Amino acid sequence: YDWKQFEQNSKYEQGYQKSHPTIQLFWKAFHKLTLDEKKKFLFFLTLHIQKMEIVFRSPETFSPTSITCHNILSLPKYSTMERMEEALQVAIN
Amino acid sequence: DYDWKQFEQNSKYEQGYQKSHPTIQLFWKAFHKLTLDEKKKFLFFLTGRDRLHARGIQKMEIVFRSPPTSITCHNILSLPKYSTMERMEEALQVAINN
Repeated sequence: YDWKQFEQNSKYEQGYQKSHPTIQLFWKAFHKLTLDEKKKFLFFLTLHIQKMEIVFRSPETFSPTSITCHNILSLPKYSTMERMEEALQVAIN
Repeated sequence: DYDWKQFEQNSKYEQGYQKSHPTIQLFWKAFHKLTLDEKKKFLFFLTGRDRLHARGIQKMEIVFRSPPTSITCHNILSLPKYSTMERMEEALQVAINN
C-alpha cells in the first residue's frame, strides 16, 4: 500500500510538468484523502495500487472546470482485417 | 441485450483519427465480430472495470488516438489548472462523490 510509489509512477503529457503548481496541489490534496476516499477516487478513475499509472493532461490540449477521466485506445494504423483481428485476440490476454 | 451500437457512437477520435478513417472501420467490423465474452474481456483490458452489465457498456466511452505496433490503452486524468488548495480538495470530493 505505498502511495509514494503510486505518485512516482505518474506520467505527464501536454500542459503539465511534475513541478507544475497545480500538480503539486493535486498530490497534497490526494495524500490528505483517507484510505477509503483514495479507493473511491481510484474507482472513479478506473486493489492491493502500486503498479497503476495515471497520466495527467491539461484540459485545453484535447479536443474544463471539473476533473474527468478518459480511457484512451492507442490503435496502430492497421491496414488488414486479419492483422486487426489478430491484434484484438492478443489484447484479449 | 447489449447496446454495442450506442457504445460505438459514444466514441471520440483524437490525434490523427476520425470516424471515417479506414482503420477505424476495420476496428469496429472486427469488434462487432467477437463474442460477448470477448467483447467484455476486451473491455476489461481497456479499463479494468468489472461493471460490464448492459447499462454499463451503454454509457461507456472510448477515445481513439494513433501511436509501437501493439494495441495499448491508458487512463488519462484531465485536470483543470486549479489555483488553490481549497479548490483542489473540493474538486476531488466532487469527483469521488458521483
